[PDB]
Amino acid sequence: MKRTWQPNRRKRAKTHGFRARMRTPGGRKVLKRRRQKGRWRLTPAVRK
Amino acid sequence: AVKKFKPYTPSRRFMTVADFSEITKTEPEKSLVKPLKKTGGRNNQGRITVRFRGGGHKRLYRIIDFKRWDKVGIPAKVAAIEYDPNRSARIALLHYVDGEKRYIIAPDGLQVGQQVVAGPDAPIQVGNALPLRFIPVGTVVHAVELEPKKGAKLARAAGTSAQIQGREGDYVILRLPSGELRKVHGECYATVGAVGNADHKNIVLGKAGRSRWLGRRPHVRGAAMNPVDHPHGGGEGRAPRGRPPASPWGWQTKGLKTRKRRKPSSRFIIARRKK
RNA sequence: GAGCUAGCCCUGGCCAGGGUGAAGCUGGGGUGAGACCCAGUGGAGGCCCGAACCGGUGGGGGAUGCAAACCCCUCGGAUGA
RNA sequence: GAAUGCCGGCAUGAGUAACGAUAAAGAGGGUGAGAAUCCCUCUCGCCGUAAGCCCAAGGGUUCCUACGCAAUGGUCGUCAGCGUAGGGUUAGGCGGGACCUAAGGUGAAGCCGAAAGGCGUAGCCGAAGGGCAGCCGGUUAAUAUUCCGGCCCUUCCCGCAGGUGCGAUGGGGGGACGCUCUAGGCUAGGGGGACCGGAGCCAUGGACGAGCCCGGCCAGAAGCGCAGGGUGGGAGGUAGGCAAAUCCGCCUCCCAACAAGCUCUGCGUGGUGGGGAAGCCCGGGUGACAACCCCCCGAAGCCAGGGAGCCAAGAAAAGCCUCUAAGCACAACCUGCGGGAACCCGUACCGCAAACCGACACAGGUGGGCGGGUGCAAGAGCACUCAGGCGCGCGGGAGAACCCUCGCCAAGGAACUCUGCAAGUUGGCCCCGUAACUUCGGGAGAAGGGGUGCUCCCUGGGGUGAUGAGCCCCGGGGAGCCGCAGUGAACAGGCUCUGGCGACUGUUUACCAAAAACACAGCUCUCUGCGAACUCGUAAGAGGAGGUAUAGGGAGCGACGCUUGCCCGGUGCCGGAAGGUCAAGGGGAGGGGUGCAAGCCCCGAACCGAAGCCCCGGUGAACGGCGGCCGUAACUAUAACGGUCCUAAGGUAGCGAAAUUCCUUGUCGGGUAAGUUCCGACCUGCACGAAAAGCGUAACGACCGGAGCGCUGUCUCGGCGAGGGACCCGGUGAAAUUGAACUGGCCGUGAAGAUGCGGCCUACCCGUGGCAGGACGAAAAGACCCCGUGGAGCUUUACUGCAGCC
RNA sequence: CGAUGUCGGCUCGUCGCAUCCUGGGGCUGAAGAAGGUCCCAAGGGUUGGGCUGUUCGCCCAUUAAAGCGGCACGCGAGCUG
RNA sequence: UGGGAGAGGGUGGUGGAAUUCCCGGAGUAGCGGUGAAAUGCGCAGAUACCGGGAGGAACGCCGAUGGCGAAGGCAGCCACCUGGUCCACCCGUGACGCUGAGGCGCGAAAGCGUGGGGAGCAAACCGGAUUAGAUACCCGGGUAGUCCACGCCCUAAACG
RNA sequence: CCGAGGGUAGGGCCCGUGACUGGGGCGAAGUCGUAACAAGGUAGCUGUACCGGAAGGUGCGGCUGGAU
Ligand SMILES: N[C@H](Cc1c[nH]cn1)C(=O)N[C@H](CO)[C@H](O)c1ccc([N+](=O)[O-])cc1
Ligand SMILES: [K+]
Ligand SMILES: [Mg+2]
Ligand SMILES: [Mg+2]
Ligand SMILES: [Mg+2]
Ligand SMILES: [Mg+2]
Ligand SMILES: [Mg+2]
Ligand SMILES: [Mg+2]
Ligand SMILES: [Mg+2]
Ligand SMILES: [Mg+2]
Ligand SMILES: [Mg+2]
Ligand SMILES: [Mg+2]
Ligand SMILES: [Mg+2]
Ligand SMILES: [Mg+2]
Ligand SMILES: [Mg+2]
Ligand SMILES: [Mg+2]
Ligand SMILES: [Mg+2]
Ligand SMILES: [Mg+2]
Ligand SMILES: [Mg+2]
Ligand SMILES: [Mg+2]
Ligand SMILES: [Mg+2]
Ligand SMILES: [Mg+2]
Ligand SMILES: [Mg+2]
Ligand SMILES: [Mg+2]
Ligand SMILES: [Mg+2]
Ligand SMILES: [Mg+2]
Ligand SMILES: [Mg+2]
Ligand SMILES: [Mg+2]
Ligand SMILES: [Mg+2]
Ligand SMILES: [Mg+2]
Ligand SMILES: [Mg+2]
Ligand SMILES: [Mg+2]
Ligand SMILES: [Mg+2]
Ligand SMILES: [Mg+2]
Ligand SMILES: [Mg+2]
Ligand SMILES: [Mg+2]
Ligand SMILES: [Mg+2]
Ligand SMILES: [Mg+2]
Ligand SMILES: [Mg+2]
Ligand SMILES: [Mg+2]
Ligand SMILES: [Mg+2]
Ligand SMILES: [Mg+2]
Ligand SMILES: [Mg+2]
Ligand SMILES: [Mg+2]
Ligand SMILES: [Mg+2]
Ligand SMILES: [Mg+2]
Ligand SMILES: [Mg+2]
Ligand SMILES: [Mg+2]
Ligand SMILES: [Mg+2]
Ligand SMILES: [Mg+2]
Ligand SMILES: [Mg+2]
Ligand SMILES: [Mg+2]
Ligand SMILES: [Mg+2]
Ligand SMILES: [Mg+2]
Ligand SMILES: [Mg+2]
Ligand SMILES: [Mg+2]
Ligand SMILES: [Mg+2]
Ligand SMILES: [Mg+2]
Ligand SMILES: [Mg+2]
Ligand SMILES: [Mg+2]
Ligand SMILES: [Mg+2]
Ligand SMILES: [Mg+2]
Ligand SMILES: [Mg+2]
Ligand SMILES: [Mg+2]
Ligand SMILES: [Mg+2]
Ligand SMILES: [Mg+2]
Ligand SMILES: [Mg+2]
Ligand SMILES: [Mg+2]
Ligand SMILES: [Mg+2]
Ligand SMILES: [Mg+2]
Ligand SMILES: [Mg+2]
Ligand SMILES: [Mg+2]
Ligand SMILES: [Mg+2]
Ligand SMILES: [Mg+2]
Ligand SMILES: [Mg+2]
Ligand SMILES: [Mg+2]
Ligand SMILES: [Mg+2]
Ligand SMILES: [Mg+2]
Ligand SMILES: [Mg+2]
Ligand SMILES: [Mg+2]
Ligand SMILES: [Mg+2]
Ligand SMILES: [Mg+2]
Ligand SMILES: [Mg+2]
Ligand SMILES: [Mg+2]
Ligand SMILES: [Mg+2]
Ligand SMILES: [Mg+2]
Ligand SMILES: [Mg+2]
Ligand SMILES: [Mg+2]
Ligand SMILES: [Mg+2]
Ligand SMILES: [Mg+2]
Ligand SMILES: [Mg+2]
Ligand SMILES: [Mg+2]
Ligand SMILES: [Mg+2]
Ligand SMILES: [Mg+2]
Ligand SMILES: [Mg+2]
Ligand SMILES: [Mg+2]
Ligand SMILES: [Mg+2]
Ligand SMILES: [Mg+2]
Ligand SMILES: [Mg+2]
Ligand SMILES: [Mg+2]
Ligand SMILES: [Mg+2]
Ligand SMILES: [Mg+2]
Ligand SMILES: [Mg+2]
Ligand SMILES: [Mg+2]
Ligand SMILES: [Mg+2]
Ligand SMILES: [Mg+2]
Ligand SMILES: [Mg+2]
Ligand SMILES: [Mg+2]
Ligand SMILES: [Mg+2]
Ligand SMILES: [Mg+2]
Ligand SMILES: [Mg+2]
Ligand SMILES: [Mg+2]
Ligand SMILES: [Mg+2]
Ligand SMILES: [Mg+2]
Ligand SMILES: [Mg+2]
Ligand SMILES: [Mg+2]
Ligand SMILES: [Mg+2]
Ligand SMILES: [Mg+2]
Ligand SMILES: [Mg+2]
Ligand SMILES: [Mg+2]
Ligand SMILES: [Mg+2]
Ligand SMILES: [Mg+2]
Ligand SMILES: [Mg+2]
Ligand SMILES: [Mg+2]
Ligand SMILES: [Mg+2]
Ligand SMILES: [Mg+2]
Ligand SMILES: [Mg+2]
Ligand SMILES: [Mg+2]
Ligand SMILES: [Mg+2]
Ligand SMILES: [Mg+2]
Ligand SMILES: [Mg+2]
Ligand SMILES: [Mg+2]
Ligand SMILES: [Mg+2]
Ligand SMILES: [Mg+2]
Ligand SMILES: [Mg+2]
Ligand SMILES: [Mg+2]
Ligand SMILES: [Mg+2]
Ligand SMILES: [Mg+2]
Ligand SMILES: [Mg+2]
Ligand SMILES: [Mg+2]
Ligand SMILES: [Mg+2]
Ligand SMILES: [Mg+2]
Ligand SMILES: [Mg+2]
Ligand SMILES: [Mg+2]
Ligand SMILES: [Mg+2]
Ligand SMILES: [Mg+2]
Ligand SMILES: [Mg+2]
Ligand SMILES: [Mg+2]
Ligand SMILES: [Mg+2]
Ligand SMILES: [Mg+2]
Ligand SMILES: [Mg+2]
Ligand SMILES: [Mg+2]
Ligand SMILES: [Mg+2]
Ligand SMILES: [Mg+2]
Ligand SMILES: [Mg+2]
Ligand SMILES: [Mg+2]
Ligand SMILES: [Mg+2]
Ligand SMILES: [Mg+2]
Ligand SMILES: [Mg+2]
Ligand SMILES: [Mg+2]
Ligand SMILES: [Mg+2]
Ligand SMILES: [Mg+2]
Ligand SMILES: [Mg+2]
Ligand SMILES: [Mg+2]
Ligand SMILES: [Mg+2]
Ligand SMILES: [Mg+2]
Ligand SMILES: [Mg+2]
Ligand SMILES: [Mg+2]
Ligand SMILES: [Mg+2]
Ligand SMILES: [Mg+2]
Ligand SMILES: [Mg+2]
Ligand SMILES: [Mg+2]
Ligand SMILES: [Mg+2]
Ligand SMILES: [Mg+2]
Ligand SMILES: [Mg+2]
Ligand SMILES: [Mg+2]
Ligand SMILES: [Mg+2]
Ligand SMILES: [Mg+2]
Ligand SMILES: [Mg+2]
Ligand SMILES: [Mg+2]
Ligand SMILES: [Mg+2]
Ligand SMILES: [Mg+2]
Ligand SMILES: [Mg+2]
Ligand SMILES: [Mg+2]
Ligand SMILES: [Mg+2]
Ligand SMILES: [Mg+2]
Ligand SMILES: [Mg+2]
Ligand SMILES: [Mg+2]
Ligand SMILES: [Mg+2]
Ligand SMILES: [Mg+2]
Ligand SMILES: [Mg+2]
Ligand SMILES: [Mg+2]
Ligand SMILES: [Mg+2]
Ligand SMILES: [Mg+2]
Ligand SMILES: [Mg+2]
Ligand SMILES: [Mg+2]
Ligand SMILES: [Mg+2]
Ligand SMILES: [Mg+2]
Ligand SMILES: [Mg+2]
Ligand SMILES: [Mg+2]
Ligand SMILES: [Mg+2]
Ligand SMILES: [Mg+2]
Ligand SMILES: [Mg+2]
Ligand SMILES: [Mg+2]
Ligand SMILES: [Mg+2]
Ligand SMILES: [Mg+2]
Ligand SMILES: [Mg+2]
Ligand SMILES: [Mg+2]
Ligand SMILES: [Mg+2]
Ligand SMILES: [Mg+2]
Ligand SMILES: [Mg+2]
Ligand SMILES: [Mg+2]
Ligand SMILES: [Mg+2]
Ligand SMILES: [Mg+2]
Ligand SMILES: [Mg+2]
Ligand SMILES: [Mg+2]
Ligand SMILES: [Mg+2]
Ligand SMILES: [Mg+2]
Ligand SMILES: [Mg+2]
Ligand SMILES: [Mg+2]
Ligand SMILES: [Mg+2]
Ligand SMILES: [Mg+2]
Ligand SMILES: [Mg+2]
Ligand SMILES: [Mg+2]
Ligand SMILES: [Mg+2]
Ligand SMILES: [Mg+2]
Ligand SMILES: [Mg+2]
Ligand SMILES: [Mg+2]
Ligand SMILES: [Mg+2]
Ligand SMILES: [Mg+2]
Ligand SMILES: [Mg+2]
Ligand SMILES: [Mg+2]
Ligand SMILES: [Mg+2]
Ligand SMILES: [Mg+2]
Ligand SMILES: [Mg+2]
Ligand SMILES: [Mg+2]
Ligand SMILES: [Mg+2]
Ligand SMILES: [Mg+2]
Ligand SMILES: [Mg+2]
Ligand SMILES: [Mg+2]
Ligand SMILES: [Mg+2]
Ligand SMILES: [Mg+2]
Ligand SMILES: [Mg+2]
Ligand SMILES: [Mg+2]
Ligand SMILES: [Mg+2]
Ligand SMILES: [Mg+2]
Ligand SMILES: [Mg+2]
Ligand SMILES: [Mg+2]
Ligand SMILES: [Mg+2]
Ligand SMILES: [Mg+2]
Ligand SMILES: [Mg+2]
Ligand SMILES: [Mg+2]
Ligand SMILES: [Mg+2]
Ligand SMILES: [Mg+2]
Ligand SMILES: [Mg+2]
Ligand SMILES: [Mg+2]
Ligand SMILES: [Mg+2]
Ligand SMILES: [Mg+2]
């Protein structure tokens, strides 16, 4: 049957993307934390 | 004269439709329609604030002239009478000798080809608009302004009207469609006659589908819900109300007056509604 | 977190084929004029049968599955909320 | 040494289950160390509204070629979507951007919020909608509307010629729209041809034939033709389209009008450029100088912004045309022609799937287009089949039980069972015919029956032609032929009588409930006069509604018919300028602390002082309520009638052993040989009853009862047969579980149900196929039940706060 | 209570005997036939239907008879539900 | 042809008296009602009086032993549309007539449907009396209805 | 071919009968009240509507077949 992951590149960038995170207090704290932890990718990788 | 159907379906047995007799034009004036942003009952926060809305037919909003003192003394020919999906009344397209065109809501008795005019000097005939002070006490009247220059607010639905009952100073006393007796300022404009399409209220929707066409989604009784949802919720089997009948939000919905007590307009309402 | 799900908003798309035959219209009959009756025309409908499509009624299977809800046979809707 | 401990390693179950659709395989030839599994050929089977082909998501090199086989592949592997390497994606016209707006998002101005932030007209962003210029063929191992070939086209710059009051983010027109139905003419696609082109074939009894088999087109500027779309022309007036206007709007006048005219699209033709089968021979060559024509069918596509009808009344903005403003009028724009200029990103491959979502090469899920032929009334249904693609990545044998899916069965025919559950039966089309009841629609496919193939003969109307032949479509009458059987295969209702509940179509517990539940049109009460009520938000702002009482909110009830009684004492709501109670505040009789003092400071009575409660009244489709005792009538029984207690008042009409009835299988009647169910009655209704509506009601229902006819492996009662497993051999190889085990019966005993203790009995050692009685078998730290001064959801006249309102 | 699945049916039995039948007896208010009651006896047998989930029970038609109990109210790693 | 009388009918306008309710003023101890009473209303200011307003229904005097209509029935006033009827002239037609099974139309009140309207009245209903009782008669309340539109119902001591 | 009739299926009319139920006629020796006939103690009757143990009452409109 229809499962829960239905990938959609535009939906991905517009929801979790860098510019979405930076718009918002919570989103900037996400990037701070990812950077502080040393994450290699601050944001999901999506192709455009 | 409402139109009836033979019972060739279960729903056609009761369904009735307007007869659209007075209608003479089946196309809106292009310069006078604009897109009507459907809301679904949802406010600017995205939240339902009026339950059970949405999903009805697409509509263009026709710009209606609710001032009319906009063009004192400039007469106009009643060019057409059109259907309007945004109100119960029909609308009349006016061609002004000015060259300008606009709509008013169609009074009862308006005739395509007759002329109308607004102003302190206009004849007391159907379709004309005047400040309230120059209309004879006793005439029925519609599309009444509440305060001067603020637009027509009263008696706008199909078959409605107000009646001038007397004068008192700068003000004149109206009986609103609700039977309320109210002072309205005498410089407020109004339009002699009653609103047309009186047979509107005799329409039988007929089936659940017709409500849906109108944007009315199904309405769910409190008694059909659970206690998280509604005061009338829960109970084993059916249940009587078990408490004073209440809204989804807990206030009582039989009798409880809701008009604000210290409201300034109270000084101008002579007698609360009948019935 | 509404890429699942629920509702709404905007903008597009889909619904083989067959059946029933409302109003109206024309003709005739009728009448003082009508109502109305008959034929033909007409093509209405949360109309009928039935694929796509949407479902999930009863039974059987499956049960460390092909599958963390599937399969077969049956069955509901299919111009409409 | 234990924590159902943690991490790791390794056992057991066990050579066991399984190896993922039952569409299917066989042989020959090659390659190689090795072959059921790779390549090639022949034969067989499967899909063919796909299991074929195109596109969009998503995936991201999986594409092509060489060389490989450790691992991945459920086996094998020489093969591969795997390892290594190299190659491969070419655009002014295709898609997106350098264009437009939609919801929404953002947001100059502005508004609001402790901060963070929330809003917000314009503007901007935002597409699968608008707009916009490329078709056919050829070429590579791999790209092609991109390269090449042919024939076309768009925009920008510059120039020339002609023309014009040129000029815009401003005005206007236009863009610009629904659903159902549908005309005319075409095209796509298809069928046929005695005609045209073609390698060839004559079998096995016949056929050298009007024989078989194959093919008989595609693109194309201008011009022309056919068919459609769009559009009235001129003058005068002008106060409206936030400036101006010659434009548009409005008024009047004049020729014109279902015409033509002008304009645009489709289709055809069209210079020219292409393609071109079978068979044959090793993708290619040949066929071939290929032919390239006639007839029929014919779209849901095109002309198109076509037409009619209906109500639920059907985006925007730019491109484009026109108007004028500053400006500028040696400019600028328009038209034609010429030369130059024309950027960025995508393009491989998979794409109903082994490359996407599902941990898997997973029987599941995934939007758009094309989807041939014949037959069956039609069709995208069904069967078969084209092109095209496949045989589903373990095989070989065997022919037990048992399982699954399937076929048939004597006599009986529901006797099965909770229930005809399941499976039979019925089954399409044409004709005949068809009941109660009914809201006159229906019920209705009611029920029931007859017809159905093929051949010859005669004949009726239509479409295309021409009015005829030819073709194609709809029929009618007669005479015959064969079989068990003619919708001969496949797809395709069993029916009736009678109750309950719900009017109806709909909706729901994604994954145990589809219903009688929810919704529903309709009915009533109630709130709301508009800066509405109400909802969300601290606010601003929004919804409501660009609505205005024939409207909007809330609540109950639930089509329709006939109806909906009595009680307002309590509660709620509504009304009530009197009274009673009432907080802060006002007031300040009087009293107190201190000071030598003027003074400073504290307490404080009467009296005034809201809402709310108290008090008076109204109100039931507001919360709700709607009795008991004794007596009495020519026999008995009963009680119309009387008395009496109590109440706010004592249940009306209708209905009743009911979705309600305890006693209970009440009693009686019906149906049955037999009826705890069913239906019809009665009424001592444990414990119906009138909008948590009462009693009915045609039609409807995958709802839940009862009965009958038809027909059956449901059963008496079982038998045989088929295939997929089970079994045997080769290959690969799990699982929960497991204190260790050398693990028998009885009668006893034992923490009360013992392989393990006692006594006796029985018993050589070890497996395989089978069955499930035990190992208080496995699984899950019992959901029941209790306990914990454990938790959480929900309620209220529990307590105490808060929002909100007064 | 770190689980011992609960009514009824189906299937499959097996045991007890306080015996329903069949076999053997004594007593009788046993003439015969038929029955009553007690003793012995567990070898075999002990029907098909209607109603209801029913066990039970009632009823129909038969019968030599239409027995009653135990086996975790025998039996859900055997089925039903 | 020429005239007459009339609540004949239909539509629309419109005038005054009275009842009820509401606002203002003035006023106070009751009012109302009956056979007599009581319920009811009234110091929360009633009744009686004056001023203003709303709204519905019915039209006093004329009015009659009257008029008109086929019957049911029809009554302020005005206008329009329209029926029947009588009279005088004796002009025209030339038996064109009478009746009427079926048919069709009209048909008081009550009643029904849909929607308005609602003052007064008033079934049902509630209360007070009366009474042996009083599901009545009398009194105080009160919903349908009585009124308008449209469509039904088709009855009567529809009687002379 | 037609055909007595037989069989299958569905309709129409008629008669007999049925748990139970509706009122009616008669009986008369009962119980309740007294609706009508007098102004019958509320004049009567009336079509209709709503109500009540019962005769009946009330409403609306009608008739006199109404006493004073
Ligand atoms: N039926 C469950 C057994 C079960 C369910 N799942 C796993 N075991 C049950 O109640 N079991 C318990 C034993 O664990 C017990 O035998 C029991 C069985 C039945 C009853 N009862 O009153 O019908 C009570 C008790
Ligand atoms: K336990
Ligand atoms: Mg999706
Ligand atoms: Mg992904
Ligand atoms: Mg995307
Ligand atoms: Mg996208
Ligand atoms: Mg998205
Ligand atoms: Mg973003
Ligand atoms: Mg910061
Ligand atoms: Mg990581
Ligand atoms: Mg790094
Ligand atoms: Mg992140
Ligand atoms: Mg009309
Ligand atoms: Mg109708
Ligand atoms: Mg109709
Ligand atoms: Mg009709
Ligand atoms: Mg119908
Ligand atoms: Mg119906
Ligand atoms: Mg409408
Ligand atoms: Mg209509
Ligand atoms: Mg109209
Ligand atoms: Mg339109
Ligand atoms: Mg516009
Ligand atoms: Mg709008
Ligand atoms: Mg809006
Ligand atoms: Mg917004
Ligand atoms: Mg937001
Ligand atoms: Mg809503
Ligand atoms: Mg309208
Ligand atoms: Mg209307
Ligand atoms: Mg309605
Ligand atoms: Mg609508
Ligand atoms: Mg509802
Ligand atoms: Mg519920
Ligand atoms: Mg919630
Ligand atoms: Mg709560
Ligand atoms: Mg609550
Ligand atoms: Mg409740
Ligand atoms: Mg409940
Ligand atoms: Mg209950
Ligand atoms: Mg419930
Ligand atoms: Mg409930
Ligand atoms: Mg319910
Ligand atoms: Mg309750
Ligand atoms: Mg409130
Ligand atoms: Mg105001
Ligand atoms: Mg759209
Ligand atoms: Mg469809
Ligand atoms: Mg027809
Ligand atoms: Mg028509
Ligand atoms: Mg149709
Ligand atoms: Mg249909
Ligand atoms: Mg349908
Ligand atoms: Mg249908
Ligand atoms: Mg769906
Ligand atoms: Mg299923
Ligand atoms: Mg089945
Ligand atoms: Mg089966
Ligand atoms: Mg499962
Ligand atoms: Mg399936
Ligand atoms: Mg299936
Ligand atoms: Mg269907
Ligand atoms: Mg269809
Ligand atoms: Mg439908
Ligand atoms: Mg230890
Ligand atoms: Mg363990
Ligand atoms: Mg463990
Ligand atoms: Mg461990
Ligand atoms: Mg561990
Ligand atoms: Mg070991
Ligand atoms: Mg192992
Ligand atoms: Mg084993
Ligand atoms: Mg497996
Ligand atoms: Mg199969
Ligand atoms: Mg091999
Ligand atoms: Mg091969
Ligand atoms: Mg095909
Ligand atoms: Mg991937
Ligand atoms: Mg490639
Ligand atoms: Mg590769
Ligand atoms: Mg390998
Ligand atoms: Mg290998
Ligand atoms: Mg290697
Ligand atoms: Mg492997
Ligand atoms: Mg695998
Ligand atoms: Mg591979
Ligand atoms: Mg290479
Ligand atoms: Mg190019
Ligand atoms: Mg550029
Ligand atoms: Mg833009
Ligand atoms: Mg913002
Ligand atoms: Mg776009
Ligand atoms: Mg383009
Ligand atoms: Mg081209
Ligand atoms: Mg290439
Ligand atoms: Mg110009
Ligand atoms: Mg412009
Ligand atoms: Mg528009
Ligand atoms: Mg559009
Ligand atoms: Mg539609
Ligand atoms: Mg073509
Ligand atoms: Mg064809
Ligand atoms: Mg030969
Ligand atoms: Mg051509
Ligand atoms: Mg043509
Ligand atoms: Mg002008
Ligand atoms: Mg060739
Ligand atoms: Mg050649
Ligand atoms: Mg040649
Ligand atoms: Mg179609
Ligand atoms: Mg816009
Ligand atoms: Mg200038
Ligand atoms: Mg020009
Ligand atoms: Mg650039
Ligand atoms: Mg690029
Ligand atoms: Mg490419
Ligand atoms: Mg593939
Ligand atoms: Mg699929
Ligand atoms: Mg597809
Ligand atoms: Mg994969
Ligand atoms: Mg999975
Ligand atoms: Mg595979
Ligand atoms: Mg798959
Ligand atoms: Mg094709
Ligand atoms: Mg067929
Ligand atoms: Mg067919
Ligand atoms: Mg099918
Ligand atoms: Mg295979
Ligand atoms: Mg396989
Ligand atoms: Mg074997
Ligand atoms: Mg048999
Ligand atoms: Mg039978
Ligand atoms: Mg039989
Ligand atoms: Mg049954
Ligand atoms: Mg069958
Ligand atoms: Mg069939
Ligand atoms: Mg019948
Ligand atoms: Mg009928
Ligand atoms: Mg039939
Ligand atoms: Mg039937
Ligand atoms: Mg044959
Ligand atoms: Mg088949
Ligand atoms: Mg069928
Ligand atoms: Mg029936
Ligand atoms: Mg019912
Ligand atoms: Mg239901
Ligand atoms: Mg239903
Ligand atoms: Mg009903
Ligand atoms: Mg329904
Ligand atoms: Mg439907
Ligand atoms: Mg469920
Ligand atoms: Mg569930
Ligand atoms: Mg789920
Ligand atoms: Mg669930
Ligand atoms: Mg779940
Ligand atoms: Mg299920
Ligand atoms: Mg369910
Ligand atoms: Mg259902
Ligand atoms: Mg419901
Ligand atoms: Mg109703
Ligand atoms: Mg709030
Ligand atoms: Mg706002
Ligand atoms: Mg608003
Ligand atoms: Mg708005
Ligand atoms: Mg509104
Ligand atoms: Mg409901
Ligand atoms: Mg009562
Ligand atoms: Mg009360
Ligand atoms: Mg009360
Ligand atoms: Mg009270
Ligand atoms: Mg209470
Ligand atoms: Mg006070
Ligand atoms: Mg003092
Ligand atoms: Mg109470
Ligand atoms: Mg209640
Ligand atoms: Mg009771
Ligand atoms: Mg009973
Ligand atoms: Mg009942
Ligand atoms: Mg009960
Ligand atoms: Mg009990
Ligand atoms: Mg009972
Ligand atoms: Mg019982
Ligand atoms: Mg019985
Ligand atoms: Mg019994
Ligand atoms: Mg039963
Ligand atoms: Mg039952
Ligand atoms: Mg009884
Ligand atoms: Mg009892
Ligand atoms: Mg309720
Ligand atoms: Mg109920
Ligand atoms: Mg009826
Ligand atoms: Mg029914
Ligand atoms: Mg349904
Ligand atoms: Mg159902
Ligand atoms: Mg069998
Ligand atoms: Mg066989
Ligand atoms: Mg077999
Ligand atoms: Mg086999
Ligand atoms: Mg076999
Ligand atoms: Mg012991
Ligand atoms: Mg033992
Ligand atoms: Mg030992
Ligand atoms: Mg020992
Ligand atoms: Mg021992
Ligand atoms: Mg032994
Ligand atoms: Mg065992
Ligand atoms: Mg086993
Ligand atoms: Mg053991
Ligand atoms: Mg066990
Ligand atoms: Mg056990
Ligand atoms: Mg478990
Ligand atoms: Mg547990
Ligand atoms: Mg635990
Ligand atoms: Mg525990
Ligand atoms: Mg526990
Ligand atoms: Mg649970
Ligand atoms: Mg316990
Ligand atoms: Mg405690
Ligand atoms: Mg404790
Ligand atoms: Mg708690
Ligand atoms: Mg355990
Ligand atoms: Mg003897
Ligand atoms: Mg003895
Ligand atoms: Mg024995
Ligand atoms: Mg024995
Ligand atoms: Mg025995
Ligand atoms: Mg039994
Ligand atoms: Mg029993
Ligand atoms: Mg015998
Ligand atoms: Mg036992
Ligand atoms: Mg046990
Ligand atoms: Mg026991
Ligand atoms: Mg027991
Ligand atoms: Mg037992
Ligand atoms: Mg047991
Ligand atoms: Mg058991
Ligand atoms: Mg079980
Ligand atoms: Mg059991
Ligand atoms: Mg077992
Ligand atoms: Mg077990
Ligand atoms: Mg008089
Ligand atoms: Mg007279
Ligand atoms: Mg003469
Ligand atoms: Mg003569
Ligand atoms: Mg009448
Ligand atoms: Mg009446
Ligand atoms: Mg009143
Ligand atoms: Mg008494
Ligand atoms: Mg009534
Ligand atoms: Mg009424
Ligand atoms: Mg008389
Ligand atoms: Mg015979
Ligand atoms: Mg009397
Ligand atoms: Mg008397
Ligand atoms: Mg009397
Ligand atoms: Mg009584
Ligand atoms: Mg009375
Ligand atoms: Mg009379």
